[PDB]
Amino acid sequence: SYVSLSGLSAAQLDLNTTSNNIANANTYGFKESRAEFADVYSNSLFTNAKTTPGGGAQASQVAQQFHEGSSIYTNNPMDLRVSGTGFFAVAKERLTPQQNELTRNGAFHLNKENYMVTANDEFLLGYQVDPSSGEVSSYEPQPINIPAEFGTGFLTKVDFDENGSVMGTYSNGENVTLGRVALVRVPNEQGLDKKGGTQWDSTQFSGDKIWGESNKGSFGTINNGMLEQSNIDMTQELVDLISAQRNFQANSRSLEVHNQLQQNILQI
Amino acid sequence: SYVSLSGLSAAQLDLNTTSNNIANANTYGFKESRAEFADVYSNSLFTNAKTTPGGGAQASQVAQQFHEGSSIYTNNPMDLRVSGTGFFAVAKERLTPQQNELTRNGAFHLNKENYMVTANDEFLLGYQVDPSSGEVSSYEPQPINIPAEFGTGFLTKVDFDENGSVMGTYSNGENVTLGRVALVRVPNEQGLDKKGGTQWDSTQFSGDKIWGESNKGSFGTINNGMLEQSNIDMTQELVDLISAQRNFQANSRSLEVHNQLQQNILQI
Amino acid sequence: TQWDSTQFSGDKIWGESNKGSFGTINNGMLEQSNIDMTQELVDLISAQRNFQANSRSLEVHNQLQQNILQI
Amino acid sequence: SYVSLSGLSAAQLDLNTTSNNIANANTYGFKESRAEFADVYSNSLFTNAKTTPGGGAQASQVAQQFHEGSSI
Amino acid sequence: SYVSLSGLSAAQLDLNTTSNNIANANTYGFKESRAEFADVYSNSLFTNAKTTPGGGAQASQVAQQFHEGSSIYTNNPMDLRVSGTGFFAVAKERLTPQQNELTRNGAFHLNKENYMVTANDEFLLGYQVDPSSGEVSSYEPQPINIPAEFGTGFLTKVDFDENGSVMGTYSNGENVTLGRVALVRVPNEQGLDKKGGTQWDSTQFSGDKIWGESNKGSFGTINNGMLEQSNIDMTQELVDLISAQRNFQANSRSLEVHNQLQQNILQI
Amino acid sequence: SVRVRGQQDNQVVGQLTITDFVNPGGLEPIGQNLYLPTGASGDPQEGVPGLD
Repeated sequence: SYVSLSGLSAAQLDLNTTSNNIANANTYGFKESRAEFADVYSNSLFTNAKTTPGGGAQASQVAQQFHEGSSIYTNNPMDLRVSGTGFFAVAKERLTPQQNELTRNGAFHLNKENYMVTANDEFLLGYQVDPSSGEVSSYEPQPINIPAEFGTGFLTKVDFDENGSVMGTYSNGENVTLGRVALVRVPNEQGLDKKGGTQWDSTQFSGDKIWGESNKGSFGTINNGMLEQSNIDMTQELVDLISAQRNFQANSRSLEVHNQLQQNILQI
Repeated sequence: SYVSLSGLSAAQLDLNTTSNNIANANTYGFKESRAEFADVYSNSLFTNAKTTPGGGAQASQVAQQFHEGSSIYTNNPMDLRVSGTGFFAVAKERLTPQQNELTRNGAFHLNKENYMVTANDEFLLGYQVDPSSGEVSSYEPQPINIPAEFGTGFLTKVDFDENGSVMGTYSNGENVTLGRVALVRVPNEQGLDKKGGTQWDSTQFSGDKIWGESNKGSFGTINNGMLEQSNIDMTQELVDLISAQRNFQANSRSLEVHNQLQQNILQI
Repeated sequence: TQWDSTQFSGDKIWGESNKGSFGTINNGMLEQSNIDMTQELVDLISAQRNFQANSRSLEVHNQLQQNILQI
Repeated sequence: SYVSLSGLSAAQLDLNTTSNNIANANTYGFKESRAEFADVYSNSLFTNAKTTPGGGAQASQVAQQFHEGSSI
Repeated sequence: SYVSLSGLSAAQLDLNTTSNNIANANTYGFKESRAEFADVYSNSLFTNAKTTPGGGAQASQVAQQFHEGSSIYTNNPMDLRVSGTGFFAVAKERLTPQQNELTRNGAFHLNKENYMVTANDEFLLGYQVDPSSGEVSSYEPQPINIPAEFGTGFLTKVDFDENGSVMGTYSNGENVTLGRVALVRVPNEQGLDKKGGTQWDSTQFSGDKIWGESNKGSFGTINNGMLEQSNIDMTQELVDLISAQRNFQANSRSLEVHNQLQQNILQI
Repeated sequence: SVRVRGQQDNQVVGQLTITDFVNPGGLEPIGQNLYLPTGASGDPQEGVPGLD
């Protein structure tokens, strides 16, 4: 009965993983999960080795498949998307930018301080470039501020180039580079531990955060006016839902038979 | 079953947001909404970090997208529209103009007191300019009054220039500047709370009110004889209506498959 | 129908008419729109048959998810 | 369905640009606009591009064709 | 069920390939794609080599059919089309012209520095020819610059001959050859990896880029005032939409019979 | 093989080798989808996949 119960648990875990995927069919930046299973084989010194029935089916690991999701077009300059490999840097507290998390959705806006923040009132981090200089001067990430008045002149339009630099043109016709969004990548994306709100944090199995610019090195490009939807396929999840239901019923039938064996002996 | 029910709630929330936009396809000054969702991956000290599948989908922010709406032409000098960034200042009580709310529709007219009021008998606020002076003398917003007689001479026509100044010509041919409409702006329009009748009020997350003139600094211009329709797109809303239905049906299919699992074990 | 200088448009070059690369100025004449009515009407036709086809593709995908949803 | 919706949005933007040109058939000094579109191809480290289709169509830029107009 | 699932996966890919083709019906320089499928079959040493089904359908490769697309006439001298075989060389950064990509759409213009650039603000590469010399002197591609003042004389008209040379006449009546657009060819166009925005790059399977002039050797001609539309056929793609849907429904019917057959034994 | 940005050709990073057994049924399963060669399994024979 313990072999069948392990089979029931494995299938039920598969249903919950699929149900989690289907539930997030609209959440931006979602990365689907895939349930992985392993085998059980326990043998002793005093156990016969030729006949080795399995111990069931063990849950190996719930994966976090990180393939690129499709893009939805909003025509909003503050909505951003990473086309390629890389994550946005988001800090919960403005004062400390080291306590930051990685995210893939780019639904950003400005708060009362004109800091580029996410939907959760968390601050997006970027590199500090001088208005006259070119590439990043100081590589330490800081929150991105789009001043209302620079001069003077008042902020009118904000646009992002393929290099991630946020550029603000003002009423005096002075275009000033306010910085570029910092892009973060890890050697092992699947090793990241999952927080809430479609955000990840660096772990021991996910390597160290690699701070870099967009469209540089191994990093992808940054596109404004776009968002990343879930990377799930409705057709795949629904069929997977069918297969695990068939698998669950077969394992429960095995559990039913094993019980009727014990009932049969109990009537001798 | 809770993960599937979270998907149904998220899918139906997207329906309500879309249905609200479609219903308001004709209201003046309406700003469409976008329902944004986030993931739920909660954990504890005693839960495996390897074999837990997700908690569903969580609603984040039902935003209010503030892109400019299309303009209709009515050839009515009392109908106004803000071309650019800026809101109209509207006070419910004439005596107290500090208790005011922001609006985007300019369906204005004169009451029995010859005050420029909205459709809800709420007074429009403007700056007081001397008949001989130029710019605003006192920046305190006061209700706009167009006297029947000034001198005498009787009011004949009213027109608004790009600076928002209301000019009323009288029988004696005396052109007098009776004021200019006040324009209000906030750093974070997404943070504004929604009152009834396409009207907003300032919040702590939306910053403080910025009082200024039209076509000055970051403020847009004011056009008379025009009104703003809803900033929605019917084709986009009908497509999102379809996509939200499949996002609901799939979640109910996931909900259906889990009640059949429980029924299967209930018959052993 | 008015333009202003930007970063991508360079800086304004001030000069006289019929001097250097600048054109002449004619009084008593006005410039109409540079559109072609027949060209726009044909482009109207092409855009409608390119929106119908894309809506047809959107229908077949939807129909296919409904097919799986009834197994 | 997002690839199909990309085509719908691209086709609708072309229609809007054409409608803008027709509406300004009598405005003086108007310069016509032309909608330009591009492709979408997003691939990551973990996707096998050998057999993966496109992402739809995207807008390059709505242009501002500056050819000389007729004189009245 | 896995052979049935292979058919659903194969048919859905055919749907996505056709959907992407239809979506790019107006994008300039697009090359259509075709989905090619192969058989699956594997037999073990311990499996009967006669009485065993096959493994389903596996996608072979999504081709990139490079047949010439139709031409649209715009009467704009900066719009270029390659009639025949050849690609335009486009570099992202002006300083480094080695980092270049291939393209087919010819929507070019001049930036503030009067370099001939694409819509993505990327520099077209061309050969450097002396004003008095004839054929190309140095074969290394460089961004094409059209100086506003040459002498002096101011830029008046720019035209391109069948050789692709850019010729600028000036106020002093001096006809000067400013260079010719570089044309790039590959022995295997099918092996080119597809970047964003209808642009390709050289890979290991596509050989090495062959640099040459237009109307020379195997290269095609360069025509100004013309562009290339998509090379797709609306009638063919719409028919393929039906066939791929009929192929999908039959595979889901095959998948339904198997689920039904595991339920049948489950109730014995 | 992997692709490096700004560089053509596939930089080879390694070579995978698979092992075959005369009698795969003699392998001792130790769980986690892993097998250990036993006497009945036979001597493991290695090589490049697709060949030999």
